[PDB]
Amino acid sequence: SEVAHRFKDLGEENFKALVLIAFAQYLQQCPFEDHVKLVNEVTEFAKTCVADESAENCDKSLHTLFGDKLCTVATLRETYGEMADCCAKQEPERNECFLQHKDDNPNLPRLVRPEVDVMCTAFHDNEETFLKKYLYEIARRHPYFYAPELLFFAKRYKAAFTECCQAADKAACLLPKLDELRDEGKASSAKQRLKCASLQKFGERAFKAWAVARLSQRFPKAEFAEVSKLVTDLTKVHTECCHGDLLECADDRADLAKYICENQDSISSKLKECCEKPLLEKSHCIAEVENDEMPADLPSLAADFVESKDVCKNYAEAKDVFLGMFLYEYARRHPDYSVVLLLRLAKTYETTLEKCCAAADPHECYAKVFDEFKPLVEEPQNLIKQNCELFEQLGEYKFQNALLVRYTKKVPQVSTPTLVEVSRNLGKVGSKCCKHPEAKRMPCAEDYLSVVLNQLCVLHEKTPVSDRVTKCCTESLVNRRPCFSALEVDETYVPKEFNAETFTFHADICTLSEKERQIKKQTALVELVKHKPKATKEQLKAVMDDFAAFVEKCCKADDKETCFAEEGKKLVAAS
Repeated sequence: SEVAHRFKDLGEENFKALVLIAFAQYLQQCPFEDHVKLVNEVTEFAKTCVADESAENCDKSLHTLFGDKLCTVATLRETYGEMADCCAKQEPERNECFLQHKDDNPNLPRLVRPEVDVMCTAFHDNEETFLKKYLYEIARRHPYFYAPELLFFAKRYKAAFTECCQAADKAACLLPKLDELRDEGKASSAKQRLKCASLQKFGERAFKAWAVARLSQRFPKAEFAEVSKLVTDLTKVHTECCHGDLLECADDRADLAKYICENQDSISSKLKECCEKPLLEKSHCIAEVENDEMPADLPSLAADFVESKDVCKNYAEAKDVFLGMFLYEYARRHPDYSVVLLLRLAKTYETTLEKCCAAADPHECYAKVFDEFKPLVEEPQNLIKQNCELFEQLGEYKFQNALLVRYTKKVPQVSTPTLVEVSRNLGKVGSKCCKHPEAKRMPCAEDYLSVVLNQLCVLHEKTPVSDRVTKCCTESLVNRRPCFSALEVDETYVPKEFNAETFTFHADICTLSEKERQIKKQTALVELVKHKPKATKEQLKAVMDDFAAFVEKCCKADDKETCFAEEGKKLVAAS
């Protein structure tokens, strides 16, 4: 029934892929072979169902059906914090349990890829199995990956092997395509992780506000009713994907692309090329199409939202409709603002109507709202202008180091591995955004930062250690980035005790690749700051410069290990 409805709509090939992804994300520790085994059973059952929709057992729910297949290879768990057995429950409690057990940082080994020759031989040997392993390793390491987009990655992944495994220089053709795909997947997963956190932690109203603002910037010409309809459909898609309901998410997404391509005249002029592509491409394209041109002569927003005398009445009739219209009007006129800034303005506006419409003369009370926005607009502009200046004189690696010192001082209780990863990711904002013109810099920079800080929040939620992180993460979704910025030095922190091993040698620091050696030095920097949180910019400078010179010296020495040991104590001594 419902299983037949989705098979028919999606076709067997996408169906099988989506079921495999769902299984791997619910049971992240189960081996490849078992999942393949269960997906195949479910698929052939599905076929019996479209043959006779009232046959056997075709009328069960998708939750029930996949729940049962899963529970035949459960295990009664052990490592999930403080958990109960889901497979011992009844729906929808069973499904609820599954979802809350999704692990954002599973203890799985980093995947190192074999020689180009091995991969190609494996691909030509068993193509079906090679491609399913790709889906399975990604899906279990990224439990919130956007399902229909993973299908698009895997289609491109297949395309690279098919073409390059038959070239003169295979490695030279394949690696640049794999490396680019891996980078794309990482950013993709981080954006989606922020969408699910919004729906799950802050609620449906939070997500819908984000979408009203975003789509208004992109489709400035569309009426408000057309915008709202799109927001409503897009919100259903992400609610199903974020809830683990992947088949319907995929199906509903396909439906929205086609509604949109059927109504370009009422939405945007930038949609033609996107709307001629194959299924999976078309949606990927439409999701990232450029902002259309804003309608010519838009009136000032003052008459309707601040000057009029009916403001309080129109608002009180339906507060969220009135605030939604306000966000739509402001956003479509400001493609040069980040979406977090637009939401901050709309919230400032709400706060002022709540206070003023209860005062004795509201008109007088709210007459100057728009004046409150100017400080809020300027803050993000100055920050970015300055950070890009710094980035441009430091270059990426050293910009990263500057941010690492800053954050380790703000929140010194956060683990070192977590701090290094987050600081590195924040520093990539320079490379990604500073190249753009000024009227294009804030959306790029400020919304990217929001994605990276969400990562910090979801990691920290799993094992809390800092009440300052907890506060900035939960007080306000939209004010997260201003909240961390205002933090300085954690005055209550007791400096970490000196540890000699932590600041010792290796001799094999030589022969390490670039990436690895910078990682190694950045870890040492984090620990040095934990040891001496009030050491200045000038003191830290001298010590790093001394370190860099110490390493250069000992890698070309005749007796390297002796140099590392003995020139090491001298470095330690100088302080």
